[PDB]
Amino acid sequence: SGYGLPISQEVAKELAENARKIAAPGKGILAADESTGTIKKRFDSIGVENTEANRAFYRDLLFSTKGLGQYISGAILFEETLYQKSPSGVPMVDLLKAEGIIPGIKVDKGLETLPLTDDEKATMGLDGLSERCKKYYEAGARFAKWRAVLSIDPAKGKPTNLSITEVAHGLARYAAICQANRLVPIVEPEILTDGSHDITVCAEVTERVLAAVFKALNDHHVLLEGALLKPNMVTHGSDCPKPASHEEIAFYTVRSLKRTVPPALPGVMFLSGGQSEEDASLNLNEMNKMGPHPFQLSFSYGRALQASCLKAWKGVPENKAKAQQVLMERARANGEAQLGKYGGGYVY
Amino acid sequence: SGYGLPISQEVAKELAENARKIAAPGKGILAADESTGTIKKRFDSIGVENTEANRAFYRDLLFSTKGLGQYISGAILFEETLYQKSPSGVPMVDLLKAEGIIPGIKVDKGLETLPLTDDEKATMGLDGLSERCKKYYEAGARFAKWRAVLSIDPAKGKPTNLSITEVAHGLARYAAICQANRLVPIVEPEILTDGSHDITVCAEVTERVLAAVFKALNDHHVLLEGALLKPNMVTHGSDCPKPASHEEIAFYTVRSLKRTVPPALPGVMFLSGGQSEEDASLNLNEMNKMGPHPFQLSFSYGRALQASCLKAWKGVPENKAKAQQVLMERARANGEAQLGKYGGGYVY
Amino acid sequence: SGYGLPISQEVAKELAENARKIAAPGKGILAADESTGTIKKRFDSIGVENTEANRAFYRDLLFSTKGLGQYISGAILFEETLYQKSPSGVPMVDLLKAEGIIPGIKVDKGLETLPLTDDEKATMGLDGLSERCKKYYEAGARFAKWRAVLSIDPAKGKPTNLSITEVAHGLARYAAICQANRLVPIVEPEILTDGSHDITVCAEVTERVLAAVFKALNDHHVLLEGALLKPNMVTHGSDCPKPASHEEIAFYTVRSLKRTVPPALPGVMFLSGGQSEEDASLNLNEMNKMGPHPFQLSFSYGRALQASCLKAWKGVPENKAKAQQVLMERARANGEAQLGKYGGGYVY
Amino acid sequence: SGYGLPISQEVAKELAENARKIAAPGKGILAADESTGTIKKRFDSIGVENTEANRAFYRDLLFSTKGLGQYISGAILFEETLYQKSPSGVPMVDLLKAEGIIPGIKVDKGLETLPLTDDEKATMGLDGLSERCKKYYEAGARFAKWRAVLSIDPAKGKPTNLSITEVAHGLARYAAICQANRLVPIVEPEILTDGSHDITVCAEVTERVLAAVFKALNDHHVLLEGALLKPNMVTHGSDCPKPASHEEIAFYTVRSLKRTVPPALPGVMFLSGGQSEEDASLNLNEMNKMGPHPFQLSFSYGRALQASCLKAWKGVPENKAKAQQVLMERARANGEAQLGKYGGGYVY
Repeated sequence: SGYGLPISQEVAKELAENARKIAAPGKGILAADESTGTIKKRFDSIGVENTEANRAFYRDLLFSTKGLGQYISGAILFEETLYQKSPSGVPMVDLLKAEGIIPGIKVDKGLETLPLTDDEKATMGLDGLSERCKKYYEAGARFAKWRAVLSIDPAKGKPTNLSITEVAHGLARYAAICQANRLVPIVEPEILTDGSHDITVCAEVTERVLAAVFKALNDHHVLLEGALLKPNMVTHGSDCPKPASHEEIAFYTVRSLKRTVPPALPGVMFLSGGQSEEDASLNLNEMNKMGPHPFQLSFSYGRALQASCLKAWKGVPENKAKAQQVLMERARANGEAQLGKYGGGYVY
Repeated sequence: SGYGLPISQEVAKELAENARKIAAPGKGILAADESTGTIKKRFDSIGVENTEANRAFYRDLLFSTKGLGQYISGAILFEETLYQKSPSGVPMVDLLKAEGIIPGIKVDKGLETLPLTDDEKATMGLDGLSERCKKYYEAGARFAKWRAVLSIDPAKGKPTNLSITEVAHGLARYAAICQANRLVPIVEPEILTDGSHDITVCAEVTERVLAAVFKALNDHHVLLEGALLKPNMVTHGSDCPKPASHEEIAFYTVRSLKRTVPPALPGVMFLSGGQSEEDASLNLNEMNKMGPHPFQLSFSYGRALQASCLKAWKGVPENKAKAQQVLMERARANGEAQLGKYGGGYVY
Repeated sequence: SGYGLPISQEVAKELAENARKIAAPGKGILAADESTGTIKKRFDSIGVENTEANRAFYRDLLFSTKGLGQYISGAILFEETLYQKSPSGVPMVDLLKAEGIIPGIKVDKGLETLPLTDDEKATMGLDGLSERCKKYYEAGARFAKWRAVLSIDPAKGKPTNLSITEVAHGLARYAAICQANRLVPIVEPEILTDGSHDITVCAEVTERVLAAVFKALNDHHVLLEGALLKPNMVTHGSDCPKPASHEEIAFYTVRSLKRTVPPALPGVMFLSGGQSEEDASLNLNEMNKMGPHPFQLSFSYGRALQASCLKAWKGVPENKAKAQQVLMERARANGEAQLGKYGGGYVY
Repeated sequence: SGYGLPISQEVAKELAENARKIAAPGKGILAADESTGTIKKRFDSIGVENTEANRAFYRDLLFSTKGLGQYISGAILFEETLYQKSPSGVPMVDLLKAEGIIPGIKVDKGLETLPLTDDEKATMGLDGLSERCKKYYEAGARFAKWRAVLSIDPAKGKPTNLSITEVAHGLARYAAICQANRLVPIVEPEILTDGSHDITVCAEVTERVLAAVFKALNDHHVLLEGALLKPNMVTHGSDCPKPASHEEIAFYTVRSLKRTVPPALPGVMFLSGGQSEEDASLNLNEMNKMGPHPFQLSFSYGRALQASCLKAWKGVPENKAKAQQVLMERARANGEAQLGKYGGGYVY
């Protein structure tokens, strides 16, 4: 009396099976769900005009990379791309299927300031979400992503209680709606690196946020077995002149997770934030030298997989082979890092 | 450090002044915000076809009633009506302004089941809400309404914790967004009368829900001075063969409010739910014989103001004068009831 | 199913009747519950040795003051005094009864630091409390007092979430246990004036704390009708060179209460903290010029009633008449202030 | 700003080292902390008079069992026993030390009904706890135990929100106080088997309770690395005519833990409740066939280790050797079960 109705065994099985496929050993996620605007920025850094045609060429360049599925279990898409065709006319989802890569879809509607906070953000998107999920499933998506953002600012008391409460509520609602529609939800509570705080401050805040997030997931009847977490690694703030060592980042990151995340969750797929391609790989590798772990520790990387690919492509289609080569180099690096085998390229 | 930024004094003053105008002595709200579909039902009960033209005729019939503003402080509109013209071509908002009635706008997007509950409902509508509020203010609205719904079912543990938490969260977010856009939010947590429960059960549940709602309003930095509450009266369930006496309903309703509602809130504008026109008036009157109170106890009635008006109109335009006469009779009854002067027509 | 069992009507009636007697117009509480140690301090300020005999002489001096019950509704006692005799051999409780003053009893066991906080305090005393309440009732007490303490320090994030949560939990448990044993609980969440913060900061913190306290009282099934609140007034911090004006203190204090305290509570009996005898009276008077209010605004004063009495007594028993004269002068001042009739001696 | 002060590294290290020693592979806890009264019952079942002398004989019989430390990592004592001598005059703690068994101490003060609940229980004992912990550490204890109790009753909505909130608060305060005094806290939220509910109902309730408990531990800055959990196994209610199979009990128990318990916790030491000696062993064994796990799954058994020992002793001192033999048989069975090697004697 008063508890959650039981989830459909058939639905739960599909979700858990797909979450484990996504969190497969030696593999991770390619985050290619840059919005129309976010991608304008990238394309600018190489002097390419943000036409549909160019976005389609580039997503094709990414997803038609031969052998990518050896290292990439899933790809997060923007809505445009989920329903797009490559220049050659092949649906993007069909390129993914041919490599055995699972399509995923970004489903949040972005950020809005919480009234009477100092620019702290709510994530919007619950309205119509259930119906969007149904359509996206029919289109071939099997997982979803919703990004929430928090800031650290000791002087301003950020993240405030209202920020944390809102982030947790939105994530939990989103996750339960996804699971009702047969999509594995990636739960992304990103604590931004902005500021001059120490790694120990990041650790404290991450622990408080994740404790709140997982309590809310429980309150909303979210099946952990069919969900994934996409958190920040625990690091110094980005205004620190010294970056924390890989050993330190690995230690505090793993500690923060083991202190808060129940082990029924199958996978933790880190965001890379502002990290270099090489740091993102080495930090993950260092965590998986500390293994074995109670959940898979892996990656969901955008820039950390794409930065060099883009710089090599330059908008020039004859640079397509070289660009896919460097994507593969980074996919391989991060797949090896998942296993603690990348060769380069206790505090309570 | 970590508290709500202070609200603009200029914005707060406008909100508080408008909330007090709405909760004016001897006056209340006419709820005329029936959706396209909800109004189909009413129109059916008198054999009228739900054309735009008929909706416009009827809303015109309501709002052009001469002298209505003696008893009606505000009118909640559906979006269609806010931007509609009367048959004669006069904007609906201009009919309201001529009587000195403040226009209000329904801003929720209706109900959706919470995953893995027994059909318990979340209220949707936060996405785009801030931008809608801006447009609605420019169109002449000065207050808003968002309806959440809860059910009593002892056998099923309803309302569940998740239901109450969701209702409170949605209301608090909605209220803070309204106030950021210069709209007075009406906070409507409606506990449905469905079921066979006693009035004392309704009292317990209402108290728990309102305690949760007002804690969440505080958490979200909602200005009580510039808000209104629209709760159910406390009554027996609708499957009870005996309705509670007016004295009983008045006693438990006032008790539930005084136990939970801080007195900085200017007004409590009751919904009538399924009550007869006469019960709705007599119940309010009985509460205001128990005065004076720490907040204004008044009405926000739809059917309880319109039922006879509609039955008298019948779709026939020559019945327009008679229909407006009975609307006035009910507006007067409820204005007098607000004052505890309607003449008919302690337990811990 | 799952709600609080109903309180005994007979018990509830007694509690509500006694709370209203305590919060009687033109009257307030004399706080004379200084512990053995706290009183050592006072006695030191006039060169008196803290013998039992002297404590008994002084409490006798206080409670045998002729006509004190005109202005004093109740007296909070320390346990020693509840079971003590005057030098002449008359039980202290019998001196109170002769003036029609209701005996009350301090029941907390003092403060202990919350582990891993910066010296933030839990209030101890729940163990054996129910049994102590029974004994104290048999001894003649009809109300109780439990003091919790919070600090403001923006730089340290005080009061922290853990501090507020603990204060609210302890107060709510204590209050429900009192009411189960026929004692009216005085709920005292004291926010200390320590620091250099502005009155607006005190207002914000007081509102957050009281919102949390009253939510917890509701959660624990506390009957507001049979309880009293003893909060700090809202003021500048004690390290401010300029004290806030009486008008300001009255405005923010009343505002903070109306924003958080449900009006079923019969009385708010302010603590005076470090205020002068005259400020404590003038601040209360100023609040009751702003009346009428939804609850009685009155006093529960220790030093603000006793400071001059003590200075006049000096330990010399021939100074007993003069000492009782000045106690009466202050009792009268504060009784008149309760009515907004003491003659001296909107921001959102 | 506003977070927990960091725990002493030296204190944390001791706690984590001792918790891991207690949760050692192939070992578990002997719960011998029966109060004066609880032990009267046991002694009655074999016609022994509850003298101090007999309690001392029996605790001596238990703790002087040769080779017990092969299977027993720790022993929970009642306060009497911690400061007691064996008949031969050897301190009980010295018998434990000789086998390398760590002494632990029960520190709660038992149960009291929460006002206006249907006999739902708060655990008392926080007052003086910090000072008791200091004394107990000096006496040789290195871990503590605090028992909270919850009931399942769907018809009554048990466990109610107030019950769960209280249990979590008391456990978290107790745990943080222990850790401040260098004692490893065993966190025991026992959900009683009373009633006719299914194992799936027990699973739901256990998950809700543990989610609340671990959120509160986080809120109170409890170091999971230096704590232990002592939960009920997940089973049918005791009024069920069919007991769940060992495979079922193992499945739902492990599931409930992996869904709620962060893996930084070193050990889960089950209580046996009303289970037979053999069921308690077989259920644990079945869980550790499902290994390896993210935390040690082991035992903290009273009756399940002592029932036969007592029946064999009978109060007769010549039966002492036989009694210790059967204690050893059960210690061995449960040590082997910890390893998934006892030989007898997915649903979402």
